[PDB]
Amino acid sequence: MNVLIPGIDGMVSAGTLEYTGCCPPSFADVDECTLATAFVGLLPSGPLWDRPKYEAITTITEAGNCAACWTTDHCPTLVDYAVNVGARLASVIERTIWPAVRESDPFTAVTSTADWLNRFDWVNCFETSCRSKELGEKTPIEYMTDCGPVYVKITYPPSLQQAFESALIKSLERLSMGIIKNLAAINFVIEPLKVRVVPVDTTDACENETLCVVLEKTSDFFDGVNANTCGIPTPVAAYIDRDVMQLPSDLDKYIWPGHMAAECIVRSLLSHVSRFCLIRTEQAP
Amino acid sequence: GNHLSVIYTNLGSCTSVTPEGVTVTFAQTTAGSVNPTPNDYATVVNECCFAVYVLS
Amino acid sequence: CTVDVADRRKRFWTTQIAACGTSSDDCGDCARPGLQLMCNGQGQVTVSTDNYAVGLALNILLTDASKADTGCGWTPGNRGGFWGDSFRSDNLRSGSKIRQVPTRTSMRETVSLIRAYALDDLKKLVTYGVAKSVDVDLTYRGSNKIDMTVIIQGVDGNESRVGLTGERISNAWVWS
Amino acid sequence: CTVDVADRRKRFWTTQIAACGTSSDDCGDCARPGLQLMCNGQGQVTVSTDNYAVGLALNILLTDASKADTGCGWTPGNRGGFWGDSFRSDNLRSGSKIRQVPTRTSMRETVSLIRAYALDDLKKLVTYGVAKSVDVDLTYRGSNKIDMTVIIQGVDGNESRVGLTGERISNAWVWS
Amino acid sequence: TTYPVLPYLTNAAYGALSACSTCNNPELNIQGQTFGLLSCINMPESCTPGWTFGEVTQLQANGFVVSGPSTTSGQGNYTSPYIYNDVTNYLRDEKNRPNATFRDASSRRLAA
Amino acid sequence: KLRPLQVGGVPGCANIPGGEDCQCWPEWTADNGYFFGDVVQQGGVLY
Repeated sequence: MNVLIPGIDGMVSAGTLEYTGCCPPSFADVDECTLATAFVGLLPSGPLWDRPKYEAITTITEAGNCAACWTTDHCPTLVDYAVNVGARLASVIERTIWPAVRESDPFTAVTSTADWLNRFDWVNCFETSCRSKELGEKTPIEYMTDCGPVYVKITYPPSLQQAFESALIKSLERLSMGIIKNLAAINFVIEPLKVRVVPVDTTDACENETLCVVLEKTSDFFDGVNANTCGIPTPVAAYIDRDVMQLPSDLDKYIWPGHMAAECIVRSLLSHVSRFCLIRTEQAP
Repeated sequence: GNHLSVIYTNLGSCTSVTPEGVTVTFAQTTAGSVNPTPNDYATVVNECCFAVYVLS
Repeated sequence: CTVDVADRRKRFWTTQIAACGTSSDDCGDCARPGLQLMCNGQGQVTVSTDNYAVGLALNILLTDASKADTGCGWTPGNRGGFWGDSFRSDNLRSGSKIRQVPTRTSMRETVSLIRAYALDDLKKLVTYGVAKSVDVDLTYRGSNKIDMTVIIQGVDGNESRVGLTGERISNAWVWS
Repeated sequence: CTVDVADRRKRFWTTQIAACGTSSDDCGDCARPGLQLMCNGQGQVTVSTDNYAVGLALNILLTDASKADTGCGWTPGNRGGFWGDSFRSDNLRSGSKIRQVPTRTSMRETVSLIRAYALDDLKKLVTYGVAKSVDVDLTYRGSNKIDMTVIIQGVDGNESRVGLTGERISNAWVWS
Repeated sequence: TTYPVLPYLTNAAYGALSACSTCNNPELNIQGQTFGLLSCINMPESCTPGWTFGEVTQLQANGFVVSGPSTTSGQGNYTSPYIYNDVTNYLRDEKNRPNATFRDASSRRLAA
Repeated sequence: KLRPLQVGGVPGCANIPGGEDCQCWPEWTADNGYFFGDVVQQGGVLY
């Protein structure tokens, strides 16, 4: 007994450590108001700085920007300049350090997903005219013409493409860690794409030709990405209606990018096997 | 008992450690009541000279 | 070219006496110094930049310097001074210590002590190169009242006198 | 981690005043110090470790130190001290010598001698780094009676004062 | 009105410091960041500073002790209160004559 | 980073970041009368 959760090595068992206590305060903590008022502590002390440092009130305007509250008895000094410097500092931290630390990790990147794809050298199998014939007779995005199929480059909506690229990057980062090619590790790798590989056969195979596997959707929603530092990634749908995007009629009714990327990855993983189909099924939400 | 009305929680902000989807609400349902009025210092301490009397 | 005779050096904001108005408290009227905002024809306020030497003298008198090491100690946050003194190169401290006199009876001795402290602190005006002969005239004993008129001797922005004993102050562009 | 601050150093047993109770002898009531055994909820007694500085001061005052060389000499076994002092590296002696005063007339002089001896001995409390300002106030002449009030200035386990003339002693973890 | 700490706790800390520091020094004024610091009280700071400065002076005048935070640490950010004006609640004499003899709480111990 | 919470209030020290809704084409209410060319919003659809 133990209850095992999937891992980069099959089904390991997991656990939890004790709360240690030390974890530097992170981005989420910094606020213009909590450290605009803090910077007033950097000034000297004396009869010139005592009152002004005591009367330092701070308020929030519309667009953040914790400012000082100039009640109708103010006394212009340097204390308000210190409030200003602290507020700035929080602003430049939130616009300069929080990005470029959020973008250095494939599991938190938001605005640099296409760059991460260029790093991972990800090529699509369905988008090239010289595609392999074993990839199907007509892929969901190819429409038919007298002289063969024709692929159509799709321009997915910005939010959907952001979520799809983020999921692809997570799965490519997990795959680059060198999995063993069983079914549990493969499914764990391609899990962010919300697709699972499930065999068709029941009887011990190993004596029959065609050991095929179907792809099955595990959800109708990519887990998105939050640019903010406090919240929850907003989910987006993972599919496209063909008629809404105004695409040619021969294509499938619903086009799933995650399914095509997962099919590419698994057909590349199990290439050395000599006998293996992959029966794709049209899945309506 | 009527001198606790500024509880300092950590639930409605974006500190790095925050259960998302929980909120707190304060009330003061009942309230204080009658207090002792001893007025017997002469008997309890009469020639028992002290330096500082702290009243709580 | 010939236009040259005017320094391109400017002056930053200057603290000013009675910038924020007096404060009556039935013992008298104080000054409550601060920064003076000068308005324009069409909005556009701007901080004033006049009386540079008096500005430094107010910055010096009205800021506590570091306390002296005692066996008693000081609270970590009460020992006066400015951390910015860790970066200056002239090897000096910032502030004054008139409010750190070891009070004693016979107020004549207290007057002499406050004279010594005020003069030692205001000599930093000459050391910085902003005045030349700053001097105080602290004279009274009363009950506790004391008058401490201060003179800040200055120069002009063009050397108009030849054959002086000293050497032109290094910052005679503030006009002292 | 952030809940770090707790010196992992512990304290061993300490001798305590009146641990073994007073001993009336019709001249007064002395203390008879020893080791205090603390009980628990369920058996399991344990020696207490409170009041470290006073324990060291007792171990110093109530242990005879090596006597001085005389012309007649001492019995091989009465010359005071502790052989364990042959192994410490601080080059000091263990014990006190107030019981070795060369008694004389004019008990004021014996008072001064006992003061000198007790202060010389109890300076080792500051020397080892357990106190900072030990001092005695031995003041009486009576017939023979004498009071010898002893003060042992201590500190706390967290430096809460800045800008001291001296230094945090060495062993401020015993709480002094 | 919006004090975070229970009041009798800080009252006891002030009284204990006053009783325990001025034993043989009966002139020491218990006020200031060193001699009048209540180390056993820890507050998180607040966006508004409790007593406004006008009310602080108002209370100073009417023989009231006022405690404030020592360091300016910013919102949240635990701090420690200290005492201004260690004074008694004495402002008029017996014959209604404004006085300042027994104003300082040290003057009272000195008289004793 | 603790924030206050008074008795009747809501956590976070006293300040409200506003709202600014700014609706436009009104919602259909049966009580009010409409003329030719007027606009209503019902079920998120403009009529």
